[PDB]
Amino acid sequence: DVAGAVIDGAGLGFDVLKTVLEALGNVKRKIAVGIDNESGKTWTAMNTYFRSGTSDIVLPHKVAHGKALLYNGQKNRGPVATGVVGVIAYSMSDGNTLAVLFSVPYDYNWYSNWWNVRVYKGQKRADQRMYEELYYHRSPFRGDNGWHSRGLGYGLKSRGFMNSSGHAILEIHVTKA
Ligand SMILES: [Cl-]
Ligand SMILES: [N+]
Repeated sequence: DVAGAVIDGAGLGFDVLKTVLEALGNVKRKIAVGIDNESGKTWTAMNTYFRSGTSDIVLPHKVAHGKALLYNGQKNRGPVATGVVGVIAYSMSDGNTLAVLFSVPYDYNWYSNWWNVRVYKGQKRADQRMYEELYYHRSPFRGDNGWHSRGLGYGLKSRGFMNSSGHAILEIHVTKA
């Protein structure tokens, strides 16, 4: 139940994600991400792109059907008024790419949490262009303490939940449509 590990998919829940948050300690902005793979395919880590912030965790390399990966991120350490924003990319054994955006801002006077999930045709690494697509162009979900569902095409669908504060949990389930 640590970031960088995989757990049985059925075990994923907000308690495990709070555990992940608690392990990062006293930092101002941080995120715990759990993504439950119920897609019928194996996922292999590609990379994480950070627009800002960092993780000390390696993406779980192999995520079999029926497993959830756990991951985390935090703001850059130090007197920088910035949050943690980035895109995770996994390659799926059908030849496509699962991409996940998470965005936790510094200033909640003016900005809000967001996330997004998309499947890309072919093998595509996470990068600043992918961030811009996920954030500006592909209808991200607000981290509004609510669940959101969307078909992903490719026979899959996504259902996820993110809270609205600067200690963020993001729980996503990828299932057969
Ligand atoms: Cl915003
Ligand atoms: N601080």
